[PDB]
Amino acid sequence: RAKAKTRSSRAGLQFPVGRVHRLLRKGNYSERVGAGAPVYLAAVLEYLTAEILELAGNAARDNKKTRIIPRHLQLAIRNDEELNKLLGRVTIAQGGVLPNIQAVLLP
Amino acid sequence: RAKAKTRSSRAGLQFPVGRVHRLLRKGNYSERVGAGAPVYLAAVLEYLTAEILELAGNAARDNKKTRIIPRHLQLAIRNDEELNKLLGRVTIAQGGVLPNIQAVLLP
Amino acid sequence: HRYRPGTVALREIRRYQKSTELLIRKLPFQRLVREIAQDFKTDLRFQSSAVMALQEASEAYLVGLFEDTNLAAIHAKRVTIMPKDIQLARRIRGE
Amino acid sequence: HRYRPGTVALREIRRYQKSTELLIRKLPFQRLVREIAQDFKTDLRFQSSAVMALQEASEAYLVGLFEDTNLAAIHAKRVTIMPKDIQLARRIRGE
Amino acid sequence: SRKESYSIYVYKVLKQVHPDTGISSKAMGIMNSFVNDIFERIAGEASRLAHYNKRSTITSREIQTAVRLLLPGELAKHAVSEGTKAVTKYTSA
Amino acid sequence: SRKESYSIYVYKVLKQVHPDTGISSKAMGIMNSFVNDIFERIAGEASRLAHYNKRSTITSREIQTAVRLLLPGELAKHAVSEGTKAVTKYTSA
Amino acid sequence: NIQGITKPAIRRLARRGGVKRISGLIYEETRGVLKVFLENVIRDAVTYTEHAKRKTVTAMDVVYALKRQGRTLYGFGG
Amino acid sequence: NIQGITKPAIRRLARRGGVKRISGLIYEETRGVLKVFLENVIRDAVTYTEHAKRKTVTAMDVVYALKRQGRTLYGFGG
DNA sequence: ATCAGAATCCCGGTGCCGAGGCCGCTCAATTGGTCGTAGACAGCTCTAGCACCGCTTAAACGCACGTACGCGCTGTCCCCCGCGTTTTAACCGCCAAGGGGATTACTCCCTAGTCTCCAGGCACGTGTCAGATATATACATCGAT
DNA sequence: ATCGATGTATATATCTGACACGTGCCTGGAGACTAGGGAGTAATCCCCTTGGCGGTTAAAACGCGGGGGACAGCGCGTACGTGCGTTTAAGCGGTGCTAGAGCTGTCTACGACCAATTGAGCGGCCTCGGCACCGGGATTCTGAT
Repeated sequence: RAKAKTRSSRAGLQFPVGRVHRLLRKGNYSERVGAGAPVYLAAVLEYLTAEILELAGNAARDNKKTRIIPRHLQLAIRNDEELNKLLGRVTIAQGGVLPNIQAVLLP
Repeated sequence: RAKAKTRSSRAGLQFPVGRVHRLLRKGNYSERVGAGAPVYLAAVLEYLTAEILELAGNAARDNKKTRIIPRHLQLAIRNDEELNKLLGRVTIAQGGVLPNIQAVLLP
Repeated sequence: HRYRPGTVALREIRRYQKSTELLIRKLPFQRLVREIAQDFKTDLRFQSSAVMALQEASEAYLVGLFEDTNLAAIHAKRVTIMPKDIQLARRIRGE
Repeated sequence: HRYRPGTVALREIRRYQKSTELLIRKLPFQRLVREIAQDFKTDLRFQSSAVMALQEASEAYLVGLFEDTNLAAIHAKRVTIMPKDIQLARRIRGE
Repeated sequence: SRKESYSIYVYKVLKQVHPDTGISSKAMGIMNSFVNDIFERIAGEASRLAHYNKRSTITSREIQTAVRLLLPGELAKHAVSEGTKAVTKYTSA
Repeated sequence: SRKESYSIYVYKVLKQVHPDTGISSKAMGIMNSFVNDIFERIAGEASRLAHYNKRSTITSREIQTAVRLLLPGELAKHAVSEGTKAVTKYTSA
Repeated sequence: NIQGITKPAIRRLARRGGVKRISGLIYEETRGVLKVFLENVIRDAVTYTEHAKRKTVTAMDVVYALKRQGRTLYGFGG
Repeated sequence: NIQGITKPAIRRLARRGGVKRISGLIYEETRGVLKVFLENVIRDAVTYTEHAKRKTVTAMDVVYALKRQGRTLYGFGG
C-alpha cells in the first residue's frame, strides 16, 4: 500500500486530527461523527492555542524572560477583553492578578 | 405469554420507567444503561413533582383557589430555601415576585 | 387632597409585587425586537410565542437588576436609585 | 522616620499584586481542610496536589471577594472595607 | 404529529397529593419544563461520573451520586430514600 | 501506563510562533487544561445542536455553529476562517 | 424604537423591583442595559435559526439562547 | 484550626485585592466565608471519592468539584 | 524647593535542576474494502405570520407646585496603621513504615439486539363549572388639624 | 384624637371559555430468548501518604502612640413625586393572503466496521543553560522642614 499520510498533514495542521476524531467518537456526543468535524475542531483549537501562546511570549519578552510561565499566561488572557470573556469563570494557578489600584485611594 | 405488566406498576411509580429508559439510551449519555437507573430516576422525578405540587396546592388553598397557576408555583418555590436554591437560575413565566419591601423605605 | 411623597410609590410597589402581568407594551417591545434582529439577518419572521418569551425574560432580568440597584442605593445611605448604583450592581454581578 | 498611614498599605498592594506566591500558610490550611473534611467521612487521606488545588481555589475566591468588597466600600464613599461590604458583595453575587 | 409530554403523570401525582385541586395549562407547561430540566441535569451528571471512572454503564449508583451532588440537603435525603425503595420493589418484582 | 497529552502539539505551535521561546511545565499543564476545556465546550454545544435538530451526526456545520455561539467576536471570525480553510485543504487532498 | 420603552414602563418595573424613588438618568441607563441584553439573546436565537435553515425565530430558539446564557426560562416548551 | 488563618494572611489577601484600609471585624467575617466555601468544595470532592470507592481525595476530585460549582481551575490536570 | 533616609531596581557572579533532546518500543492511527441508512432534495399541503382598516379608551405626556432628600461642610473621637520587641511554630530535611491505589487475570451475569404483540397514551371532541368582570359596599389607612 | 377622603378588600350575580373526561387508534413498550463483553473479585506490588525529630529563622502576636477617617449633625436648593388636563397610539376584532414550516418519498453519498501494517507518540535517561539567589551600587520616592 501507499505510505501512511496523517490527516493532520493532509489538513496542514499540527494538532492531531485522528486523536480529536477518536475523542469525539468515544466522548458520548453523537451517534456518528462526520469526516470534517475533527479537522474543523483541530483547526479551531490550534488557532486559539497559537493566539494565547503568541500573547504570552510577547509578555515574556517584555519581562526579559525566555520561558512562558503561568504569570505570563494570566497577563495575556486578562489583557485581552475577548480572551478574558471566554475564560471568565476560569482560575489560572499561580497567575496572580493585574496591578490595579482604584484612583480614589491614591495619595 | 403473560399479561403485560409495566415497570412503573412493578416499582409502584406513576412516572414512566420505560419512557425514561428510552430517553436515557437515546440521549447520548452512556454506551449502556443499567436496569435500575430508569427506576431510580423516575422515582426521584416523581418525588420532586409531588413536593412542588403539594406546596402549590397549599398556596392555592390559601388564596381560596382550586386551580394551580404559575403564581402559585413561583410562591411555592421561592418560599422554600432549598427549592429556591435548586431553581435559583430559573425564571417561571407569569410567576411574578415575592412581596418584599425594605424596612428602611417604610414611613 | 394630596398624599405625601412616598405613599403612592409604596402603593404601586405593593400592587406590582402582587400582580403578574407584563408591564412593557407589546407593540413597542415587538418593534424593538425586530429592529435589533434586523442587524443580524434580514427578512426575519418571528413567532408570537418567541416575542412573548423575549418579553418575559427581559422583564424578569430588569426586575432582578432593579432589586440589586435598590440594595446598592440603601448601602450608600440613599433612597434614590442612580446610574452609579446600576453600574455597581452589574459590575459585581459579572456582566 | 514614620511613613504616613496609607503609604505602606499602598506599597503592600503593589507588592502582592506583582507577586504570585500563595499567601496562606500551608500547614494551617492543610489542618483546616482535614478538620472540615472529617465531618463528612472518617480516615480520609489527602493528596498533596489535592490540598494545593484547594488552597489555590480558596485564595482566588477570597481575592475576588475582597475586590468586590472594596468596590462596595468605595461606592459608599468609604475607603475601609467592612462586613456590610462583604455581605452586599455576596448578596449581589447570588451566594 | 405526536408530541410526548409528562402531562398525564404530573396530573396523576397532583390527584394523589391534592384530590380536589386541578391545574392550569400554563402551570402544566411549567411543570413539564421542570421535569425535563431535572432529567437533563441528573443524566448529565451521571454521564460525567461514568466517564470519570472509565465506566460505560450508567447505574443506580451513578444516579444516586448525581442526586446527592445536585439536590440540596433534605431534598437529596428524601429523593435517595424514594429511589432506593423503588429499586428494591422493582428488583423484588 | 501511558497517559496521552497535547504537550507535543502545543510545543510545535510555540516553536512556530516564537522560535526562541520555551515553556515551563506548569504553563504546559495550563495549556493542556485549556485545550481540554475548549474541546469539551465545543463538542458539547455541537452535540446539543444535533439533538435539537433531530440529527445523529456531528458535522462541520455543527462545529462551526458551536464556534460562532461560544467564541466572542473576532475570535469566532478567525476561528471560522481557519476551520474552513483546513476543511477545504483536507477535502482537496 | 428603543424609546417605546417609556418612562412609566421603567417605573413599573422598578416598582416591582421594590424601588421607591427614581433618578431621571435611570431611564436612559435602563434602556441601554435592556438593549444590550436583547442584542445578546437575539443574536444567539438567530444563530440557532440560521443553523436550522429556518426563516422564523422560534420559541425553542429563544429558550435555548436563554438557557445557554444561564437564564433558563420555564413555560415555553423547555 | 480556623484560627490558623491568621489576621496577617487575610490582610495579604486584601492587599492583593486592592484593599487599603481594613476594619477589625473583617477577619471574622472572612473566616466564616472561607469556611462555608471550603465546606461546599470538600463535600463535593468527598462525594466523588466515595463514588470511586477510594480513601484518598485526589486533585481530580477537587478539580471536578470546582468545575461543577462554576469555579474552573486550570493547572492541576484539568 | 530641599534633603536625608528608606525602599526598590538593576547589574554582575555562581550554581543547580529542570527543560529540551535522543532513543527504544508498542499500540493506535492509517489504508483498503464493504454495506446499510440517513439526510439531501423534490414536491405538496395548509398554518400562521404579516399587512391593513377602524374604533375605543386607557396609557403616555406635558406642566405646575411643593417638599423631602441628596449633598456639601464641620466637628469629634476612636480605632486602625505602622513600628519595635518577643515568641512560636512553619518549614526544610531526613528517615520509617504501611496501606491503599493501580494492575492483571479469570469468570459470569447483565445488558444490547431481535421479534412479536398489544395496550397505553395521545389528537380530537365536548360540555359544564371555576374564575373573570361588574357593581355595590365596607373598611382600614393616610393626612391635616 | 378625629373625621373626612379614599383606595382597597369583600360579597354576590352573570357569563364564558378552558379544562377535565371520553374515544379510537397506532406505535412504542413489554415478554421471551440469545450472545458476549464489561464489571466484579482476588492477589500483588510499589509508591506515596502519614508520622516523628530537630533546628532555626521568619513570621505572628502584642503594645503603643497618633492621625486620619468614619460618622453624626445641619443647612440649602433642587430635582422628583403627585395630580390634572390633553393627546397619542396601543389594543382588539375582522379579514387576506401568501411565505414557509412541516411532512412524505426516493435514493445516493457517506460513515461505521473490520483486518493488517507500521510509524507516531510516550516513558526513561542525560545534560547544559535559564533562572534564582546573593550582594552591592543607583535610582526613586516620601515627609519633615
